[PDB]
Amino acid sequence: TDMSPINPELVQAVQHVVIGPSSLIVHFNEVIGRGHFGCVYHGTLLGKKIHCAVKSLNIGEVSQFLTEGIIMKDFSHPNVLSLLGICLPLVVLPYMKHGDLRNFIRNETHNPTVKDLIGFGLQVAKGMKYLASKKFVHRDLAARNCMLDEKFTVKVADFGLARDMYDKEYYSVHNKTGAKLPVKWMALESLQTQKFTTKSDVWSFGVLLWELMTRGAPPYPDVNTFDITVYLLQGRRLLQPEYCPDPLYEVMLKCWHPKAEMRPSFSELVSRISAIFSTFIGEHYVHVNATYVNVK
Ligand SMILES: Cn1cc(-c2ccc3nnc(C(F)(F)c4ccc5nc(NC(=O)C6CC6)cn5n4)n3c2)cn1
Ligand SMILES: [Cl-]
Repeated sequence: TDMSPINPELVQAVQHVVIGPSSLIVHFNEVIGRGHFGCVYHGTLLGKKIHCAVKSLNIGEVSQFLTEGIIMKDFSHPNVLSLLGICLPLVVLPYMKHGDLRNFIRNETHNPTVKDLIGFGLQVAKGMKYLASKKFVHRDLAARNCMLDEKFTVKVADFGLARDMYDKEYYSVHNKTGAKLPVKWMALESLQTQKFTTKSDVWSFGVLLWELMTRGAPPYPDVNTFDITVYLLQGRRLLQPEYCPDPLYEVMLKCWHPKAEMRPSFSELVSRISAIFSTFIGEHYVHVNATYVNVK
């Protein structure tokens, strides 16, 4: 690549994931939202009742649905969206009061500080550190794909059975293979090979940090296709946001290192961002840039 600028066992194994039919109520008349692979609705998981989000998806596929459930049920971490269970093709997930992280930071009625937004970034880094330690490559880390609960705990989401194209604006079709890919978040090497690694997740995380400090501006306005590769190979990176501290921009530039192996691990990012976070006291209000308002 160019990097210099120019089954009985499966049934028994899935038992701890399955929710019984009469112990879940799906409110099909209360839609939360629509995705490409399924519609998401409000639900009551049942003694004791707990509020949840239920995604309704569209034999080999049944085996894979159960298998994906088991794998997803093993991932338990405060900054990762947990699987509550499955029902058959329904995916039962915790309801996220504040929706996706991008919409949250863009909302003009919210008044985040620098500390708040760096805090969200730190939470995402902790989630990714956990997933990377399980050898799980996300492939689509972005602010739209993380969610926020009632305590403002950020959860890395959009993986496993919750995988979808949640905003179709930011997925571009590769002219040969036909794959719809999030090109504005992709590493230089993934743009060229369509292979993904933990180090390409690190690149994406850098872009996510940029999204946080801009309060959800779209990266690279009017560069929407795989021609982003050419743009990057001119010797370019996303500019430093007005409210991004110098040390955090230095971190973003490390995430976008041309050589994948020279990019920091998520362990390193958690360390570095935690230090930066600790220097702020909640005095710097972050406002939206006039030139990014209303732009796609
Ligand atoms: C732009 N955008 C991105 C997403 C997105 C991203 C990642 C993701 N991973 N899983 C899901 C889900 F769909 F399964 C799901 C799971 C729990 C949940 N809680 C709410 N609560 C709200 O919407 C409240 C504000 C009202 C919605 N979901 N959606 N994701 C949905 C939706 N839109
Ligand atoms: Cl602050």
